[PDB]
Amino acid sequence: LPDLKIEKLEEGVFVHTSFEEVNGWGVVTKHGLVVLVNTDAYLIDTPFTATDTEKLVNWFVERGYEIKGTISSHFHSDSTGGIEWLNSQSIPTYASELTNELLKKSGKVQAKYSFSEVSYWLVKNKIEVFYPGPGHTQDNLVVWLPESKILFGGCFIKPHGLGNLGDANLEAWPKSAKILMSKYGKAKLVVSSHSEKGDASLMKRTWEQALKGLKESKK
Ligand SMILES: C[C@@H](O)[C@@H](C(=O)O)[C@H]1CC(SCCNC=N)=C(C(=O)O)N1
Ligand SMILES: [Zn+2]
Ligand SMILES: [Zn+2]
Repeated sequence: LPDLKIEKLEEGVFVHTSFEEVNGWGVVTKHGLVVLVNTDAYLIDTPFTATDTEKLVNWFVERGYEIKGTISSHFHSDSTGGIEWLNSQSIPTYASELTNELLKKSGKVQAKYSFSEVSYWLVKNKIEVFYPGPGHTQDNLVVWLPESKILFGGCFIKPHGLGNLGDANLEAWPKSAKILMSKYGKAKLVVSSHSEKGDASLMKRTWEQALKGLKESKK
């Protein structure tokens, strides 16, 4: 499978794309972000593997950046697979307390730092972490970049098919989608884990898909 790809979105915002075969889903394409604050870099989700996480870190280190911190949007491996490697390099990893306990219960390595707040400033006025409510998972988070007006929706944004429902809360997802739409209507760009980037309407598409999946789940 190809190496991690890095693509600039605009000044200070990069998309990282990694590929992994996962048991019954075939090769998964996963998008995360790298956000620059001056000469500091922040990883928004880890790629699937230690190897891709190392390639990503080394790419920004070679371009003169310090990796100040990572945030995992939820406990699944497409958001957290790099945490063990980052910890071994003493790069600060962050997850919600709920995410870290879901990781523990799954026998996975935890982020070194956790937080319980619904709205958490990873970097004050630069990187906000928000819990809209359950959807894709009980713990899923989004990341908001107030300066660029970019929203990273992770595996919660699902405009054309909900994907893995194993850990999903179909009852809550529509309500959580409305909360997200209410908070981030002013997003100029929505980046998701597995879909094409788009405008704020991807939040409304997610609301519609969640309702459609909830109606389906009731034979
Ligand atoms: C591999 C694991 O992280 C998994 C998950 O988080 O549930 C991946 C694989 C999947 S299915 C791949 C994409 N299919 C439809 N969007 C999803 C997802 O549904 O968000 N994420
Ligand atoms: Zn997931
Ligand atoms: Zn996913």
